[PDB]
Amino acid sequence: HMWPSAKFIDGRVAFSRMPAERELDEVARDFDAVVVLVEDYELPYSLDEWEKRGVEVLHGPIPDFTAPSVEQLLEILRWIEERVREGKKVLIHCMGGLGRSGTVGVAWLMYSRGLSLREALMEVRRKRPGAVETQEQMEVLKELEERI
Ligand code: VN3
Repeated sequence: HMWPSAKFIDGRVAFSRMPAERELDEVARDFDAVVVLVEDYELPYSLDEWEKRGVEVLHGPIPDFTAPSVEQLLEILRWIEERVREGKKVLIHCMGGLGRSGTVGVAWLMYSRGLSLREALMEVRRKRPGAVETQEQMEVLKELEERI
């Protein structure tokens, strides 16, 4: 049994909506690290709630319905990879589990598997229909595709 809102895009990495504080114990049973993409005002609890449960945080705030830069994306991907190499499972989350986190998940499959944007987008949207919500989110993935 695993937290049922985790949408796995490979064996070790998943994306999701925001976990409530009362869900963190269950999340922490399977995930060692979390990439938090919401801005501080969106958090209903301190990010220390993750750390105290043994879940290492990368806070990479992106305003809702906007896109990270390609440079930010590459930083997040290396951080995920570092933890996957240690045998850890990693969760990526935003608020809805669709746009910000879907964008990072697409980027992750491109980076980790060499998938085309099309292939990676199809797989992420099979896990969460509607993932990658805005034009600018699509554009930064095209920009990333050119560079990896
Ligand atoms: O809070 V999300 O960009 O689905």
